[PDB]
Amino acid sequence: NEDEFSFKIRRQIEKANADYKPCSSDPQDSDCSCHANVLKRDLAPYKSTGVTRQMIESSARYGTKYKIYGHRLYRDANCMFPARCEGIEHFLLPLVATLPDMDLIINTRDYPQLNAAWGNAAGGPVFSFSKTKEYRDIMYPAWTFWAGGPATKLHPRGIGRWDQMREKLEKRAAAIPWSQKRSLGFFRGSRTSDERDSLILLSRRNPELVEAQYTKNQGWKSPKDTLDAPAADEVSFEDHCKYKYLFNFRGVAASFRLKHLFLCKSLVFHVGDEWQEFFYDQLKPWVHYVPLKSYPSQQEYEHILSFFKKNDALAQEIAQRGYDFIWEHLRMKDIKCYWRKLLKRYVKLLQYEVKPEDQLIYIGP
Amino acid sequence: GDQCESNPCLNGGSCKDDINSYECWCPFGFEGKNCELLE
Ligand SMILES: O=c1ccn([C@@H]2O[C@H](COP(=O)(O)OP(=O)(O)O)[C@@H](O)[C@H]2O)c(=O)[nH]1
Repeated sequence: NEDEFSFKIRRQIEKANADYKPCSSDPQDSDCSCHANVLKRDLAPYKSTGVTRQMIESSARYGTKYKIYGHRLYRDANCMFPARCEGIEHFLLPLVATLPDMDLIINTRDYPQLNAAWGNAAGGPVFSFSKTKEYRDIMYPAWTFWAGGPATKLHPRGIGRWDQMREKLEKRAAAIPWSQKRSLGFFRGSRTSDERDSLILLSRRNPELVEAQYTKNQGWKSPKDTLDAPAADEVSFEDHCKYKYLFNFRGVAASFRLKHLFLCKSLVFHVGDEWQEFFYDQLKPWVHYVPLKSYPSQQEYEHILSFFKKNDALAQEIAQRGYDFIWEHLRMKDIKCYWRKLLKRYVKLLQYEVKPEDQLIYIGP
Repeated sequence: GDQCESNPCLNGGSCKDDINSYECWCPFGFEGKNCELLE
């Protein structure tokens, strides 16, 4: 029973690692190619026809209009999420001097907007942080790499400053080496998706295997939102690092939690394979993390944790590779260069002339 | 709507979901749509 399970997983590991090619020829990825597959795929559906002014005007209703016009940034007066706009503008602004004219419909909402099961009213192009195959949205690096992520008690201005977070988690991972970390599954987060429920219920049944509890978010309504338990306290990112086995789940769309877990040098269990950020394509199951299908059972959790607990070196190897991947290929420079490369390739698709719009406010620089 | 779930209200603010958008209640000292500005 335990043996059939082991064979399957080790089989999946060996197969994954043998087929694994690094995302760039050298670790420095000098020409910003690591995540290029994603930006190619996202832009591809526009490659032949290109982008009509009508398409831009058609899509404006799905996000915040940004305009680069003659090395200045213009935007709708009304940002739906101002702190998210701030995050995005941190990256746009330094590129605006060296970049041609373009209109950008940037959706700052959690969920993507262009359902490819609708259309062609959902033809785009619209930029979103997160998508699945169901959506035509073009992924961009989320605002939170600089600013405007979820506001919590420990981060009242919004989770941001990924540059600073990298250094803080690097220090903490060095401080709590593999053999020191607790041998328990850990999760602390809110009920943004019921995919999260079985881990929390397992934790309650078996706290000695899993420490997982629901916090309260700002959308709280009934005690159902914590499955009838008192809301737990927030736990800092750096305090996640004292657990070997860290769980990540989708929320409304992808979660900003994921990237943080890797920098703990803990083993990451990533649940579901649908919801993406731009950098997930290069995170490989079994190479950088343990994949679990959506809606894991309590029995699945028991089997997988039991396996890695009895196969420690294998656990630490995967953890170490995930750490290294995020360390080396999710630097600020990777974020900045992805942005640059995406905008350059996109502007080439426009089949119209970008002209000023007086109702837009000047952003910078 | 479910906009409030991602905690869009900064600096101790609280959130209410409409059907369309959302709205922040900001504590005295903070201002703006997301409580991001100093009062
Ligand atoms: O105790 C906690 C709870 C949440 N978060 C972070 O706060 C954000 C919002 O988490 P939540 O689970 O509320 O929603 P999600 O964005 O995962 O749907 C994520 O980046 C989490 O990693 C945290 O650091 N500590």
